[PDB]
Amino acid sequence: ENLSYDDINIEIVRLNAIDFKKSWAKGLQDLLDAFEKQNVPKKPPDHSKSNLLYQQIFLHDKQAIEKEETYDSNWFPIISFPNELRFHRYDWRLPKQFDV
Amino acid sequence: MKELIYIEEPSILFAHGQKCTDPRDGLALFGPLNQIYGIKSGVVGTQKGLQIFKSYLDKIQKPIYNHNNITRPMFPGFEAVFGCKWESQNIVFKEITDEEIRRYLFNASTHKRTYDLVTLFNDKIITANKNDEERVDVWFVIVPAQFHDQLKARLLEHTIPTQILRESTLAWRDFKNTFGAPIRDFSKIEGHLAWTISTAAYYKAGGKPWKLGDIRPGVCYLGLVYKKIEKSKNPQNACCAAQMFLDNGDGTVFKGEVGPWYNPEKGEYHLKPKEAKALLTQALESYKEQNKSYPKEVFIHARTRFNDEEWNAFNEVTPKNTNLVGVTITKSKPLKLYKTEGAFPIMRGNAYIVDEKKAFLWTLGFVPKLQSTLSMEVPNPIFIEINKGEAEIQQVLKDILALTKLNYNACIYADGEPVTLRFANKIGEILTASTEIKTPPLAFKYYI
RNA sequence: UGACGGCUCUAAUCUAUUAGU
DNA sequence: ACTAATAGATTAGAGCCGTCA
Ligand SMILES: [Mg+2]
Repeated sequence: ENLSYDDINIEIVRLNAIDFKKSWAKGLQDLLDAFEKQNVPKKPPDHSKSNLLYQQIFLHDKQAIEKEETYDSNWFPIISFPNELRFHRYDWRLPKQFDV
Repeated sequence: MKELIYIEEPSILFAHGQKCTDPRDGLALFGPLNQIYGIKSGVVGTQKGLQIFKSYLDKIQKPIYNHNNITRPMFPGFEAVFGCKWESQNIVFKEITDEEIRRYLFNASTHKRTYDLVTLFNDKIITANKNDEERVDVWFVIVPAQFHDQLKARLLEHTIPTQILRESTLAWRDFKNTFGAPIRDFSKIEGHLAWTISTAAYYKAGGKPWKLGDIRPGVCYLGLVYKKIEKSKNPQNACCAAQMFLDNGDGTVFKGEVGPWYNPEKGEYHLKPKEAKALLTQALESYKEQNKSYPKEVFIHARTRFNDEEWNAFNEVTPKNTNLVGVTITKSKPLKLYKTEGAFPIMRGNAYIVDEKKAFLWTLGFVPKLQSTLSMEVPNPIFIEINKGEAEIQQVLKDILALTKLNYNACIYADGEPVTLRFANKIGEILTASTEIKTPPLAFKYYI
């Protein structure tokens, strides 16, 4: 990408296929798609291929969609609370050893 | 009814300066970064262990696939992924005594039997190292009780790499239970176990698979862990510390400042001043010598909260303006969410903010490229907070998410917690087997 | 120790409130 | 001053399971 897209070549300007500044696997996917749509002659896979037909692309299906969704939490809220709490001291309302 | 915040997933580096997400995907795509070919291996143990290890070594050469491959990618041959010559025809083998000099039953003393066994193994290994003429790098010990702690501690003084493998790992096919059924079933993870073993062997041989190059220059990270030692007074000191990513000539420095700064108390955990300043100076001097300059920012991890006078001591350490920011991490807060529809959990990457300080991060969930979940049940998140200092809240979130990939002991897509604390914890238990060592080695390959 | 995660139990300090002296 | 109890809130050790319908 150091060279500008202006001076590519004299007899290639009408053709535009692919660049390779981004990465080296999405480009392979793009070239494979172009060869498929232009119908390059097929080759047998020897019944052992098509396993590579998944990871030959840079990512299988990882993307970033903007669709919104909702989730149900686990907490439960409280709306109303008592205004005040009360306070006292008498020191023999109950036996001392007696529990509360 | 508060919206959540998603953060992107940083990528790792590979050969030819490319990027990818899954380490094994890139490994199958390009491979390692540096080149290593010395894998001359030695094995000690009985005849059955040697035979089964040789069988496994000749089996690993051909590619293998697991039960389902949409999640776990293909495993080609070892020469077809790394590039080396690993063979069973260049192994130096030694035989342990067939009879027992230690009584079979653990009746006399289990501790005594363990010490006797580790003494025998250590003496045999040391005699092999100091007597023979060949050159070896790793050792694959087969085993026919907190054993390996003593062995690693006692072999530390000789600076020899090592690895341990158990007999039950390889012969799961015929290791039937009392009823005739196998105890362990590895018909699903064989490719991944091969991946992990190959990665561990390549790392121990002296080669780094992948590095990092998308970090802010001039910043250094630290971590601390705490463990208990119980001899007479039960004085919890620990302070094993961890590694640090000081900038260099386009590399990833991973050496750790080690040395258990003694803290003499039974309930106090946080820190003491003199040990604090000693630890900070030891951590800083390596950066000072390596970069011939001074850092612009210091980041401190902690697994638990810490007192204030340590910060009073640390304030004077700051040379000119390099303020240190200290954060804490936990591992258990009940906030188990549920997805409104279907039967699917949440995905990792979502973050939740309550204020400028606290934050909830989900590093467990699902990833669409794997089509499955990292956890069995619904995942539970972790909590992060800036205990001391002032910094941008999303900065620490993306940073702690970034450091959840450098797990050199395995090849999982991601891990639950950042490895800075993990490696400190890992070295903690094996360093404390015998603390009679002075100036221990700093490299991270001797310790697993 | 192949490696990861998800769970269970056992114990232990630091606050803050007592009464025996 | 410290040995008895009260509970809430942190903290670390170990020991059991499944392996992704
Ligand atoms: Mg390991």
